[PDB]
Amino acid sequence: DRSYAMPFLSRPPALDGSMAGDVGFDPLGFSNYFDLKWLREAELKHGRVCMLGCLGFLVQEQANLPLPGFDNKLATEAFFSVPAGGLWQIFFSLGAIEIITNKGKLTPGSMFTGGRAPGDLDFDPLNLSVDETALRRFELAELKHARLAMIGLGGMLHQMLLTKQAPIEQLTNFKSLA
Amino acid sequence: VFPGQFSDSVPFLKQPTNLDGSYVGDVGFDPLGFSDVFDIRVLREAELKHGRIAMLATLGMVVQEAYTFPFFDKVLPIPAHDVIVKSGGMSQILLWTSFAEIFGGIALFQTIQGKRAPGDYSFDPLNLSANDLEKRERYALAEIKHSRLAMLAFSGMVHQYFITNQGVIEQINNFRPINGFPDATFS
Amino acid sequence: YKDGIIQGLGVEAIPGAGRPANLDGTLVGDVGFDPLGFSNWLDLRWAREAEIKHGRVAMLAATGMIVQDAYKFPGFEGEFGGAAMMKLHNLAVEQGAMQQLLLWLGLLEIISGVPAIIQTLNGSERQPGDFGFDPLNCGANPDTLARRQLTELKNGRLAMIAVGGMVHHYLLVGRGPIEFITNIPNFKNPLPPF
Amino acid sequence: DFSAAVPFLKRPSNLDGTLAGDVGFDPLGFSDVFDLRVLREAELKHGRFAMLAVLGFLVQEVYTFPFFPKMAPVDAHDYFVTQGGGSQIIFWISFVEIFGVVALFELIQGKRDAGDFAFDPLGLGKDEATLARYKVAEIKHARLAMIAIGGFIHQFWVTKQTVLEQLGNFQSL
Amino acid sequence: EPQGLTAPIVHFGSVISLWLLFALPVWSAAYKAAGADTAEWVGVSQVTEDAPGIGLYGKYAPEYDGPTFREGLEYVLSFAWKPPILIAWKPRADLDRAMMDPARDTVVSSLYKSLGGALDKTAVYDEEDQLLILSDMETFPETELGRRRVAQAEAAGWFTGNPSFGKSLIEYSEETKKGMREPGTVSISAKELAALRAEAAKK
Amino acid sequence: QAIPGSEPPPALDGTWVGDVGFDPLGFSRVIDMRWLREAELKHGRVCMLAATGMIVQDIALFPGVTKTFGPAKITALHDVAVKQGSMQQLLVWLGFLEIFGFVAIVQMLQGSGRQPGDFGFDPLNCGANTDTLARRQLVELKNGRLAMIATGGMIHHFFLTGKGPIEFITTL
Amino acid sequence: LAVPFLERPPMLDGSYAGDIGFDPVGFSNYFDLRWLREAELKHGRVCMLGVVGFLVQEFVTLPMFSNGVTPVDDFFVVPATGLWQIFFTIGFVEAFSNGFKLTPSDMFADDRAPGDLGFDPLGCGKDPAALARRQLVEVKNGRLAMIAFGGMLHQQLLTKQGVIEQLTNFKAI
Ligand code: CLA
Ligand code: KC2
Ligand SMILES: CC1=C(C#C/C(C)=C/C=C/C(C)=C/C=C/C=C(C)/C=C/C=C(C)/C=C/C2=C(C)CCCC2(C)C)C(C)(C)C[C@H](O)C1
Ligand SMILES: CC1=CCCC(C)(C)[C@H]1/C=C/C(C)=C/C=C/C(C)=C/C=C/C=C(C)/C=C/C=C(C)/C=C/C1=C(C)CCCC1(C)C
Repeated sequence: DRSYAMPFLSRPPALDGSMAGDVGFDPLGFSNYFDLKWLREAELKHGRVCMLGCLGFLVQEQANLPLPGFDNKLATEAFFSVPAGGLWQIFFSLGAIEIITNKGKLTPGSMFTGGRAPGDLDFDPLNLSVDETALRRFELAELKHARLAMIGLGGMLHQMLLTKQAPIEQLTNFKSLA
Repeated sequence: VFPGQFSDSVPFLKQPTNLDGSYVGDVGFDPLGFSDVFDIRVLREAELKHGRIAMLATLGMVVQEAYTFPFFDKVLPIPAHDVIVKSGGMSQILLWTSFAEIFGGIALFQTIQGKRAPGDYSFDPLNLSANDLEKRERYALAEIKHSRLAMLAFSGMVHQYFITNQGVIEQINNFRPINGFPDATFS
Repeated sequence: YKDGIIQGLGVEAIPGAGRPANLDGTLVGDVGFDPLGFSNWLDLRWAREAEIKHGRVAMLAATGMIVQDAYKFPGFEGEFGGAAMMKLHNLAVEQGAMQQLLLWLGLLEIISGVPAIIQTLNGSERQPGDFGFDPLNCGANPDTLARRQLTELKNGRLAMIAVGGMVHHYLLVGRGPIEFITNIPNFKNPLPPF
Repeated sequence: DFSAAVPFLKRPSNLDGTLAGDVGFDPLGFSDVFDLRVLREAELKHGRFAMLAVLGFLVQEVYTFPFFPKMAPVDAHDYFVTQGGGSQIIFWISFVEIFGVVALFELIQGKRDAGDFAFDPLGLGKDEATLARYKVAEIKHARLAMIAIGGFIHQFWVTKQTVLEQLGNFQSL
Repeated sequence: EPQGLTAPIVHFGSVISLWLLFALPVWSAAYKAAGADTAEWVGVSQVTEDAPGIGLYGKYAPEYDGPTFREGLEYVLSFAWKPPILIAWKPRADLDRAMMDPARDTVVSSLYKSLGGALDKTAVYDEEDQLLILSDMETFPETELGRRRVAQAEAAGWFTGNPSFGKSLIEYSEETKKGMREPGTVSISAKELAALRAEAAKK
Repeated sequence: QAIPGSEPPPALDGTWVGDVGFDPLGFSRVIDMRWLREAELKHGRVCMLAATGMIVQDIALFPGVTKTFGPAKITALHDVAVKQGSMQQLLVWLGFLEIFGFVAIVQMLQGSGRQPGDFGFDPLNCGANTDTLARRQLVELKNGRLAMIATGGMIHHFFLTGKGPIEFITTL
Repeated sequence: LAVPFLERPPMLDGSYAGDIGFDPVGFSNYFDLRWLREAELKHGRVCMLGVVGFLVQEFVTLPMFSNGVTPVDDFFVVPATGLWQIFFTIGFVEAFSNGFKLTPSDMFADDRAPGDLGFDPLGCGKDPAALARRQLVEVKNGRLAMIAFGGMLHQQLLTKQGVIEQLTNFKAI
């Protein structure tokens, strides 16, 4: 009984393989001490936020809204160049989205009491994932993209903080560190 | 080439699920399956509205360059948009077309209930194909074909103006390649 | 050879006296000679191991005293000069030969003798002074092995006494062993720097 | 039952001989007190680090990357302390051994063999006889390199010259 | 020039707003009519089922029934204040000075035994109070000389007047609650004593 | 049977064009066969057209094209034509065609009935009968692989020497 | 049917005058048809008198007041006092004619005809067939007059000219 991701480690007890994206990679044993529904919900929320964030990092440097203070190419500096009132409006709109899509159940002890799959916010306007096998494939793809986007957003943000250069532009104008 | 049932237009794509062929202009061309997501009636109403608007648009894009009214002023249609926006007549066009579309929306909602044919406003004052039924489907096919052709043609005329900066009549008589390509180097 | 006439109950040194109770003529070299009662409070295994180790180290030391005074390895005679005996130690400490010897012999003792010491004190089958070092299969015959054991013990005693003698000869006169035996008169002695 | 390696010492009670390289050598008897599996894990990690270090000393002496400056392997340590490459290296070693801690915990629980990370990407060892032979060879090379890396470092410290350089002109002092 | 609601900009903004407001119901109804619920609108992927990472069910949502969130945070803190790191270099279990042949002892093993190692025989307890103050007091028998000395002194006035002289607080509290009145004294109520004193001083 | 020492994956069991059991890494274990064959035919056809076009370009050019593009070929030609707008036109129109290619792949994977690489483009009814069609399938696949390798070769030859195909093979 | 592409409204049976099934926005449903008919008749009558007022005020001015540039501006040149007299007179007329019921709930308590305030002093509405014809004529003329009034008021506001004056002096804006 060994995990697939860590062949030298035993498979975590809570990671039987039924949940999507499961290769037995829980070395620190978070699933033994936290609700796996909560962990999957947090993983999916982080990954979706990071997918949209990487898309924004790639888009803002090429296209910008024709508004005053909205022409900054470096997104880290664009956070401080855009007026803060709009940012707080975005914050409150996303908070309203969080309230609505969770039915007012925000705490770990109440989010899944009413009965809801982790990451299932009732968003499939194309009515995809009716097929179960296609749903499993799409869940694996979504999880892989979520993890890849988390890593990519971290990398792009840190490179922009350090080199003060936006992505792709940094690739074309690769300046090695001093 | 391989045996199997496919669409009449695209031979490597199957016939769409909701394109049975009752509606005119249906050659089984729906690759992305818009008819699978949304109702075919609403899509046909949208198509006919777009097509009629684009028919009138192409006729206008021709005539305005061909002949401008004694009022207003001699100007190309694309900047004439901004000229009439500043003049205020385009707001009135918007108001009257919105008044028509107020009833158009109720017509569309009754189309979803299946009480009227999509795009059928029963507007035949000249009874060109009202008394005869055989001519009606022929004219419907002609209308949908001209609708598609008009949408393509209007998009083409507009995007030809955007890069050529010439009128449609001007371009078919003084045809010049874009960007000075006749004598361009290292383009 | 282990005969009972050179060692054991038969022969008995300082005759007219009684053998110690612990010294029952079982170990090698038991001639019943133990004044001062050292065999009553001291473990015979520890004492025999100490005697064997002292004898072996003294044999090596005496052979070194003889050879160094006659032949020196190339390179050392230029670094140290004509110094020998008790001067070679102080020069080798600064040079590094003595430090290297101390480190290597200490590591060897730590990984060989101390575990052997504790195993043979706690009741192992390893006899004191026995490390099983028998290359070339010397003394495979048990009678020959007993002869070798007694000879090694006696020669170790002789070596210890001779090494003490040579050290004191150098501390008094200031010459090495063969130099001391070829310069018998006590006159014309050089400086013996300690 | 005396030790095979040390004829005058008893074989340690925890060294039955099943492990690779278990010749019975344990004079101080660390295996009598501390867990043998953990000791073999430490031995293998030390030996693997040392083998990589010896190969690195040889290669760095014979070839340095053109975008890196040229210097001896030992005094490059401070150069990469200041530059930050060494921080990256220890960062990634620490990242791997965060999961190494979990591997050690599973080894303590008895659910993993000592030094067995199941890292055989090329599939070199699959036959049991070849696997045992490779285990013996690995442990022997680990010990040899553990000695050799300290040898390289101390020879550089005393002679102020690298390995093949010293083999070029053998200066004795 | 026109501003506010009379401006054409607000006019086309209003028509776009009405377009969205009517886009919600018309396309919601067109969706409800079609829905893509036919048994051919399925997702496709190049990945086969045998690829790792694919779960057994679509949306599993396991029942947790495990340690609380506070206990999980304490576990994450124990990652910091007690990692399983120095527990590796702990003496072996199943070590005792009964199976360990002394004839196999080594430097570390002997040093470990001398430092109180393999002490599995320490199940014995001291079984001594070590705070027990002895209280076995002995009563000296009373002699006839001494029984004649408690007399001739009780008659002389001793034993009366100070009942708590040579007695400690606890000792005097033990008496006057289970008996042992002051010798030479009797018990009388306050009112009766006052009446007797009044009759004694009568006339 | 390609490699005697190893064995083909269970997905490679005949009933496919060009199946000689050559798949040591095991792509067919994790990737659907229809997608793989569609990709193989698309790569093969693209590289066939690319190689033939590179040969023709290095042999004879169009009238008036040298006045604008100059003496630039392969990669320099691409770098100039992206600014010219020719490659923008190619990208737009070929992506427009690949939209229908995409829905074709989707319908194939969900079971419409079409085979990989079958777009129904058979003018003049060439090779549409009997075993000639299967022979043409094998020929197309093998020539596509050959053209793929040849296209890589020509691209890397221009990377190394900076010369076109017909002049690199004659000026060694 | 007024709108051929839409169904006939459920609440428009054809009892009222001028009903041609024109209610795409469906105010006939979700409201009281009698209330809507009375509102339509009142709007029609008010605008019907207002159009005649706009016509008359151009050429005829009462001697007490001073005529403005346009009949729209005739509202401002008259004093604010006297204007509220008209407001209160209209309030009294609308209270007495409606029987002091002024809400959608209490009105039509006796189920009178919508728009029938009992004002027929000349007795023209006696023949029921002529009554229905005049109902149709009144409703159609009110529908025309409301549009006409809403047009002529804005023409007077924009051009600052009287309606006949504008028709005799037509000009662009
Ligand atoms: C004040 C609160 C507190 C308490 C109650 C504990 C309690 C404990 N800690 Mg701990 N810790 C604390 C604060 C605290 N810690 C803080 C503030 C830190 C710094 C962040 C740590 C860092 C820490 C580490 C890194 C480790 C512990 C470990 C332990 C456990 C050791 C018991 C054991 O397994 O025996 C065995 C314990 C031994 C020490 C035996 C090993 C003997 C070897 C041979 C010693 C060799 C010397 C070696 C180099 C360490 C000595 C260093 C010295 C030279 C300076 C014990 C539960 C250890 C453990 O296993 O946790 C489960 C462990 O690895 N703690
Ligand atoms: C709805 C129709 C209506 C009714 C039923 C009505 C009833 C009565 C009665 C009761 C029988 C009296 C006694 C009375 C008398 C006065 N009326 Mg009325 N009056 C009506 C209409 C107007 C208008 C339009 C105006 C007006 C005014 C005056 C002035 C002048 C005051 C002054 O010169 O300051 C006086 C004295 C003018 C005004 O008040 O402002 C100047 C003016 O503009 N009245 N009015
Ligand atoms: C500190 C520092 C650094 C550093 C560093 C480092 C990494 C220093 C590393 C030093 C090391 C690894 C020394 C190892 C010595 C091993 C010995 C003596 C083994 C002897 C084995 C023997 C004798 C076996 C004997 C035997 C036995 C028992 C068994 C068989 C018999 C026999 C063969 C005889 C840097 C370079 C990073 C720079 C930094 O700025 C400062
Ligand atoms: C449905 C229909 C049937 C067939 C024809 C057609 C197809 C065109 C279709 C469309 C019909 C249409 C578009 C009808 C349009 C009707 C409209 C826009 C009516 C608008 C009327 C506006 C009116 C009263 C304004 C009245 C304002 C009044 C009093 C008071 C003004 C002022 C005065 C002087 C006193 C102080 C207060 C104030 C405001 C300054």
